[PDB]
Amino acid sequence: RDERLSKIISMFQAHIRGYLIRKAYKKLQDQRIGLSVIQRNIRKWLVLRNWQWWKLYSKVKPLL
Amino acid sequence: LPQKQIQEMKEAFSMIDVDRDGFVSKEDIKAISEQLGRAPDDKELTAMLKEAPGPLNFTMFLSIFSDKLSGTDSEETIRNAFAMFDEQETKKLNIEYIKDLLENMGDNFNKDEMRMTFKEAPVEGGKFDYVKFTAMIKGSGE
Amino acid sequence: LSQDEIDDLKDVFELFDFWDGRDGAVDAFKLGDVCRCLGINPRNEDVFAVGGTHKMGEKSLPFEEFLPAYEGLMDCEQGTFADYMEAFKTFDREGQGFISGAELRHVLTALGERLSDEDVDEIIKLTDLQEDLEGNVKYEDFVKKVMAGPYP
Ligand SMILES: [Ca+2]
Ligand SMILES: [Mg+2]
Repeated sequence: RDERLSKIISMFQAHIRGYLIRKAYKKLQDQRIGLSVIQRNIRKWLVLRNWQWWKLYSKVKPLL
Repeated sequence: LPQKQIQEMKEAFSMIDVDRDGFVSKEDIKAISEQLGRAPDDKELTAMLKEAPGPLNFTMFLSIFSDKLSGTDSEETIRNAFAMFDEQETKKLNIEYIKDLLENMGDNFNKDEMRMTFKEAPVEGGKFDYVKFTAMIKGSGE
Repeated sequence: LSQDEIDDLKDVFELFDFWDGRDGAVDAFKLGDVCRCLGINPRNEDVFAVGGTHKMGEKSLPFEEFLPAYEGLMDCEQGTFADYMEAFKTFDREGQGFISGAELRHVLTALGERLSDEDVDEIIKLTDLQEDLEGNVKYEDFVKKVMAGPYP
């Protein structure tokens, strides 16, 4: 009754890999939101940093 | 824009408005630029003026900034997004972890967005300061 | 497969696609992981059989290639409570429903498709399995908690 005990342990181990992934799921989703927020806002900054009006405002910012 | 900010642009505007007539011309921008350092080339001056639909008084000035400066997340939103990756609330991220996130995952940064982001970034002892970086990225620092 | 279940795989595929860089392909090494998010519990042996790989970097799959893969895994064989208890009955030497912490961690990391020690450490944490003063656990509770999953 071995091969069967071994097949049964593999299917229990299978349940466990399941539990762990599905646990991990909700954190991936939340973090997808976080990494998108970070990626799209850094890029707005990069765009702003090469906009001539910004470049101009940024040099007159000190003299005021 | 906030009032303090709207009020800051008024003062920026009346220094850019070199001839004080109340509009900003290609000539004003050039006079004030050449005054601050290397001026942009007149092809570039032409073009930033093409950004105002009509005459460039303060109202139209305010408005081109407000359009550019909107559609971006608050500082709290951006700081919390970073904090999702900082479970101990240490308020830093290891430098290698944040590069790996940005470059390799999501909508990947290319070498030049990577080069440019971290040219500016507050990094010390292998830790990226996302609280400070967020202020920098939103102007509550830089 | 049901349209709804096809929409549901759409939303998981997309989630995983972003995490190895958003380009409409998920790595074929995450093949099993996408399927588990959908509520099935295949063996690694099962997912290798429908084209799953043994390493990141090896191969990448677009949505319509995930579809038949998920379709065939859905009839993989899943273990029952009954079988689970009988298996763990074989390690129970005193017949009172216990198995020592070390024998548990030994059967999981050593037999079948062995999990890693880290995988065992984690599952024990999440199910909140605690040993008694003698170092034993009731395996019937563990078995019930693992099968009930993280949300519960
Ligand atoms: Ca991808
Ligand atoms: Mg003027």
